Amino acid sequence: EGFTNLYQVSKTLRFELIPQGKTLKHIQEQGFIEEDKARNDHYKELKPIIDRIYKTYADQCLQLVQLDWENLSAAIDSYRKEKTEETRNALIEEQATYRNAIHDYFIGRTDNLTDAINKRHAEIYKGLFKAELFNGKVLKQLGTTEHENALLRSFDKFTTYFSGFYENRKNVFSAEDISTAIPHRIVQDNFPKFKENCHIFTRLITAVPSLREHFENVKKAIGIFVSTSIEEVFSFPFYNQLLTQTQIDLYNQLLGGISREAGTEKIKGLNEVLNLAIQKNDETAHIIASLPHRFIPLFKQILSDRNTLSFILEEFKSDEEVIQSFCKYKTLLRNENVLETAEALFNELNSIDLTHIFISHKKLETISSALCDHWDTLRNALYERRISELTGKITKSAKEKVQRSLKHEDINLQEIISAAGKELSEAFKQKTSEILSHAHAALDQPLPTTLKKQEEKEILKSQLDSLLGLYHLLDWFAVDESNEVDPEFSARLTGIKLEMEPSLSFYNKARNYATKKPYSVEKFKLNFQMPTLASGWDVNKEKNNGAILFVKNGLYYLGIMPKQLSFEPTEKTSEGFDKMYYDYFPDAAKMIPKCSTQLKAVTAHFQTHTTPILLSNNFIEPLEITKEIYDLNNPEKEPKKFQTAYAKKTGDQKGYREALCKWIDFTRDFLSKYTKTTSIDLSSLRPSSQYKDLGEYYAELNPLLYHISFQRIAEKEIMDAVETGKLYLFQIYNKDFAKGHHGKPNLHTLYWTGLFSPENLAKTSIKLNGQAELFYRPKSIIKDRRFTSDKFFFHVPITLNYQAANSPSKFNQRVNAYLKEHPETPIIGIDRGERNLIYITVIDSTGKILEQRSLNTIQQFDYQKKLDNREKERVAARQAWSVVGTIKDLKQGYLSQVIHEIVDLMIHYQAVVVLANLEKAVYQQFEKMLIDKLNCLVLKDYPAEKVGGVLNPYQLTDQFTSFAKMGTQSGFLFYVPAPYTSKIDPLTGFVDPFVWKTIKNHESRKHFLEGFDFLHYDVKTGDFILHFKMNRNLSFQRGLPGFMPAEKNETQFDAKGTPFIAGKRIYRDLYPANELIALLEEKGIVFRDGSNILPKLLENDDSHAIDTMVALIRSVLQMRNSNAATGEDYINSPVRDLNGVCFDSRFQNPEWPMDADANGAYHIALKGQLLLNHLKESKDLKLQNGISNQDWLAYIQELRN
RNA sequence: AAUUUCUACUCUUGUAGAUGAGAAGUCAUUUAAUAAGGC
DNA sequence: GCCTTATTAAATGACTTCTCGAAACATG
DNA sequence: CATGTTTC
Repeated sequence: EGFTNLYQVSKTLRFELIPQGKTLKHIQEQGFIEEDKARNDHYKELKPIIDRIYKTYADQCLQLVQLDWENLSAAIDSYRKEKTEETRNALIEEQATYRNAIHDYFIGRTDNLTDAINKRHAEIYKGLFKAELFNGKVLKQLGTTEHENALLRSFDKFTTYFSGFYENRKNVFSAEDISTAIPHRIVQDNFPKFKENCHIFTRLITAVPSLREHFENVKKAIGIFVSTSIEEVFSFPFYNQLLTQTQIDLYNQLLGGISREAGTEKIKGLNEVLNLAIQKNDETAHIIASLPHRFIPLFKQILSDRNTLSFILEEFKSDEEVIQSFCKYKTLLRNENVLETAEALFNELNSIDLTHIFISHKKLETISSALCDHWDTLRNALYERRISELTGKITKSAKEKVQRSLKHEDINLQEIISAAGKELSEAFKQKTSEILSHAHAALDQPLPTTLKKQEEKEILKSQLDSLLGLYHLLDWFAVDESNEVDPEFSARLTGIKLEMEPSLSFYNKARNYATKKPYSVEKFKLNFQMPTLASGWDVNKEKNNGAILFVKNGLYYLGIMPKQLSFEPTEKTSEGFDKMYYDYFPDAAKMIPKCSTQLKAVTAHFQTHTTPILLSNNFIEPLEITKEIYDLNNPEKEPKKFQTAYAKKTGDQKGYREALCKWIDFTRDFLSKYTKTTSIDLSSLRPSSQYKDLGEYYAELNPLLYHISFQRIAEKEIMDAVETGKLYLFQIYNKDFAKGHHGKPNLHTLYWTGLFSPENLAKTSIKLNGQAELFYRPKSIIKDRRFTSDKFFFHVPITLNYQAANSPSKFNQRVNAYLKEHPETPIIGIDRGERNLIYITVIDSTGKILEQRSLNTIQQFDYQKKLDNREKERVAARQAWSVVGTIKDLKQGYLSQVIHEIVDLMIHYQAVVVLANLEKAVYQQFEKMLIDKLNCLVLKDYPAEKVGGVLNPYQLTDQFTSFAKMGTQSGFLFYVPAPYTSKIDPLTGFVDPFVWKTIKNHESRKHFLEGFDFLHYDVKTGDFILHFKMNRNLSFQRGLPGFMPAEKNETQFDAKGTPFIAGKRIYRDLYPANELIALLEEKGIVFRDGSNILPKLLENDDSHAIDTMVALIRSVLQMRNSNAATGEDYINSPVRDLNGVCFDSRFQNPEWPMDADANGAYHIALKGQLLLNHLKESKDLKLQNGISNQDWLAYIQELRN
């Protein structure tokens, strides 16, 4: 062990602040809260405005850019046709090049546009990241109603709020590859999708040129990109035209299509036309089907609202809006009172001549399902009557023409009536009278009040439901005037349909307002009328930040001193609080140059002068600088000399060590001479010449700059200051701090007390950070109480392992050279089984199982059933227009305890944990929180200074930088591929070698049976043996030969005495053996002599008997047999091991997996043994990349045979 | 049925575990409605 | 009844970037 | 000059 203090972790603590004495009253009198929330409100108001600034500028820039994307296209193509570290790097660096080109356009050093406009853009940018935005001078250049500027100097003199915001906006414009940057989105996101789209287009054309023309006029029909050929919109320079959002939109529409007001025919986009073409199911459609069919739409451009040429409804504001406008609509519809004339039309149609009543072909199938048994029944009742009416000889060709004649033509009413009989008629009449009655019902019943509560919403949903149902019913009949219709009928039928369309609009608007989220009050930011509030903690500018701390006998206190004086310390244990004293020097990388080399005066003198310059201000011993140092940190070159990138370009380390050596010497000069840090005793630091890379030096320098001292003040003084109003005191408090709580505390409270413990204050494994904020949340054995009062919340960050390195240096290789050193440690592994969501496993290094568990239920609570009920209730809520609700809190309380004992008997077994890398939200969440808990591990009982305590944590996982860059192995957690863990009998280490999609027709089934050597009956044992050599049936197989070259249905009993049938297989569950005990007696084949049965069935060549035999071999070869109703998930093995045992998980032997999922987890963990046993097998190295199925599959067997 | 907050609890005016916050952005998915089709 | 492709709205969920600062500077 | 702002 000893894995601790490897890399720092930063966490955030939350507390409640309780005002003391007049403090709370003071806030009321000052009304800080109203101004604070008011400023928050104004911030939400102000954001989209300033965002219009950023957006407009980015738009101008991106309009200007035209690049040649071919080099990038090659960099991708050259990535994989064949890909290695070389092609990967080369592509990363050309990605870099294109990114940096766009960013060049942004900052105005690009070579492309003229230098005057370049200067314009640069000036604009430099203005774009600071309070300059609010002055409005920056807005002046770009091409501001009286409201916005009022908000603008509402935040004037306060702008440092938006300080945070500034960074985010820089994150949009950065040239670094970061998902949130525009250049990234253009280079790495959109352009590859574009290029692939060009590919799809080109392949499709070289296969099907007709399609090209279709594409052209599809583009003609959508009206997009009229000036440009279809072949050009798939050229790369067009992707130059694709950088603005408006263009991205238009593109994605030419793929997607335009949809205007509901009920009207939709305009088809390319993807649609392709899909329809495929569903035409001819030779062509077969071809397209073989090719890629679906163009990829581009991602949204950062920061900018999407646009559409399609239709969007007018929003519904509130209750009175929806109900008043709806009620007006319905009372209008009853004022027309031709809901009566709909019934009049249905009686009319059962009276009038029926052949003139026509039904749309599109609606016919829905008709058949509604009024009749199934859709099939009406459509092919029509079919066989139309066939019966065919003349003379009948060709299948004719029957085909029948089918497409039904799909392309409307039907008279007595055609369907006479085809399906009169059972359909009064089915019709019955549904008719129903849909009308319901409609009439909803027209009478009034509308409620407001919609505030659900049942109130329910009558609305129902009424709209039945109105809309009448609309559908009316929508059944043939629209076109081409069809022959009794003029009165069709005339006022289209009349009442026109009457019923606003019900469609009302339905959708109503759904959209109703299903909106309900209002909730939550926390807002308290800065107490200073913009720098709780920026950072230390001494000089506490006066500026107004925030200090206090401790009394274990009580914590946040003091906050809004501005318009000082505090006097005394000896300890005289009636008073101990106040923290903080002195801190933020990271000297940023800072030392700021306070020494980068001063405006230093620069200004140095462009003029060579002669060095001493500076006397905030320096005990005057500190001088020389051209060598100043230009050392400002080369007028891209790389800094002492950082390694310079070392790669310059390839000469001698000079580089000289550079970083004298730079470090300068840092120590400064420190020894700087007012704050001259007092700090640096003796611990190694000789300056020694350090290999500068970053380490900076990390070892930086902790000695953080000191937490403490001094007791007296409580009469600041009782007076509190009751004055000069100082606002809150108790930092939580549940563990109240009273009459002693059970063990929460982990964050241990972080806190331990943070301020005397031993940590001695020297620090944990540190207090700035950036803390204050919060006010208004209200909404009594629960939710904490939300029914107005309360103050305190957010402070802390850091763990301060002394430790910023990022783990080479964590995983050594992290198990620890596993290199003891193969003894067992292996935990995990599968997410569908039957039971989490399943664990623990296997001995020798390969013998220890424990098998399910976590469906923990702490005598089933979380699987609670979840199951919860998501059922969810979808019920969404189809009912009920508030959906959040499952995340439940999910992670469950997974909270799961994490708890997972790491607990990870510890007690001192083992490596192994997970599965690819329903699945629960899994991915699971190992997220697991990785997080193993980045920092603390045990509540342990003493602080002992490893595992609040001062010394365990870290078993490489730092989580992100999920995408995760290698298979992180720290002790090892990722492994899922496949074949699930489906493999453990004893056998055997599978179905083949996909069953290649055994399709009768010839291939015959060949498949001719690949097997023999099939005969064993008289002694009573079961059948089928021998197969893995070198046969190579055309059917999945290409996994593995290692080996080549059940009587009984009533067995488990360890508990429960009966089950041997060899039973499973929706549908049935035994394959007893038919072959029938099938062979149906064909009269003699199997009881041990005779080979296969040549008799193949020489007999019965089609049905051979298909049934292949289906039997199918069912035997399926090991996982599961039916949810029975609760059966089991593994039964088709082959017998060398010990003469057919494994069945229904025997319930604990030495072996109890259910399919248990076997799943079991080989998952065992594969980890295979991996760390491979690098046990090869001396030294670094963990293996991936497992191939072929390498895994072989393995078990030698081990197992 | 009490919480910085979550989940689970109640011999205990509380109990066991968990808990990286804030800001910004993006993507995915569900449901409904609609359009053209497939079965 | 189910499904494909697409558009619209409402919803939840999940991922990815940055900050976690005292002191220099400037504005009036 | 004091303090919000911008810095490296």
